[PDB]
Amino acid sequence: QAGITGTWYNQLGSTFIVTAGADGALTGTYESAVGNAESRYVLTGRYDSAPATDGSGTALGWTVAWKNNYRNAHSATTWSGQYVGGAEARINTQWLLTRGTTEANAWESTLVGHDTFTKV
Amino acid sequence: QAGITGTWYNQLGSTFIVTAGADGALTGTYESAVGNAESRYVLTGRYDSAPATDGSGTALGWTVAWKNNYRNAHSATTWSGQYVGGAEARINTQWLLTRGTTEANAWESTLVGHDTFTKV
Amino acid sequence: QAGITGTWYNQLGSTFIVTAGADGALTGTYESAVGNAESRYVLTGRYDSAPATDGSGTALGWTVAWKNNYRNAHSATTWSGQYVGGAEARINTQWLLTRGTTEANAWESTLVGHDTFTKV
Amino acid sequence: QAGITGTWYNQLGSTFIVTAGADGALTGTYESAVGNAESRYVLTGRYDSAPATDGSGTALGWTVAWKNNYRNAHSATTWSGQYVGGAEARINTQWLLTRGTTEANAWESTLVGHDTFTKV
Repeated sequence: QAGITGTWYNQLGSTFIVTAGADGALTGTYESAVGNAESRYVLTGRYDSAPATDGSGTALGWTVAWKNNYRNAHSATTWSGQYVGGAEARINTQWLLTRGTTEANAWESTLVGHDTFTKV
Repeated sequence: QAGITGTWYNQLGSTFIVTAGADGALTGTYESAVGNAESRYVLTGRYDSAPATDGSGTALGWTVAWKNNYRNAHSATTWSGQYVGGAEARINTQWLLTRGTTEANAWESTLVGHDTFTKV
Repeated sequence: QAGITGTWYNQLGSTFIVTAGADGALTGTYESAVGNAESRYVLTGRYDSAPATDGSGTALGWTVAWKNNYRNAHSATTWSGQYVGGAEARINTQWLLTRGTTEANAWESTLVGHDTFTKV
Repeated sequence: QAGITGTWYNQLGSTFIVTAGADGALTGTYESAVGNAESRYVLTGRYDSAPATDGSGTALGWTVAWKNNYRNAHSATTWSGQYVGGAEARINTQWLLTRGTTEANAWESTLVGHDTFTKV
């Protein structure tokens, strides 16, 4: 909970500001250093509030809808990954970015990638 | 908002109960008809509250952490897709399921699939 | 081998013409009914030539580089899925389409989707 | 073609031995440093033999069916990514691993990840 709460940065220089609730909630803001996006976007998600004690990571995910007071890309990213604690704590994610499309372009609606978040 | 709020079922017979907030919030419960899961799990997500008017779908996503009062799979799914309105309304998604793992099994942490939700 | 060899069509009306070799090879041509593509493109892949006998599908995959004598999209799709035999035989796939990009756009290089191939 | 042909290693210590044909063919062997696998497995794939000259990567992909003379995992991985030339040449991929399953487990058939291959 303390492990997760705070400010994370990924390999692109994006900024992930999250609070982890005792009830498994993730709340905060995301700022992308790339694409048609600016300023902060609301995020919400979930994480495993009672993780395995066997040295496994803590599963979590979250969503950003790329609508704020500045821009609307008509799109949503979800990140699915795990928090790894210790010396150099990481969130290792894979993400799906779905654009809103016509049924004609639905085949090309979704980008896939991977982001690694660190504290520094 | 009305379009999205309610009870959806996917091709597996899973049950997705969501409220769409005027502010872009998605809140509700998920019940999987498959895997090591039972009863309802909390979900949260986001959707584009001001979608394009050009016949495009409405981008959205959401997260479930597979922890409730019955089971803890130490895992999280995110669904990323779009709501398509009209006669037979659909949510078309792709999803990432991340297990918590040791760094040794991190390569095999994430399942990927696709779910289609309908109202019936 | 007989199961797989022949002409398949996906939900988009694309045409997948494949021969399965006794040695696990997949060879043929792909024709996309969508995107910046025309005519046939070479495909190669692999499949499990000795599948489980327990009613499981047969794992397989294949690649198309979107270069032929007509167009070069500077991109490659791989499909990963399984052949399901019987009355209505299917190839159920998920696919990754990677464009060639600058390191600046590498984050947006890859589309993800799902295709279902049938014989009809 | 020269750029691609040779021996690559990913972050797991797996060994990707490939020849790039003038006609866009990729042929070779894969050895996984992880999972239920041993020794070399046949791979085939495709790459863009006439890439953009604007500093973009070269799109490519390839398939391994996890059957050789030692083991049969009844599964196939496809890697989709791009070759980046220059000082520290890379193949940056995302991959889909499909197991053969019953229709009952088809939802959990596919793992997704990302591998980075370097020359050293």
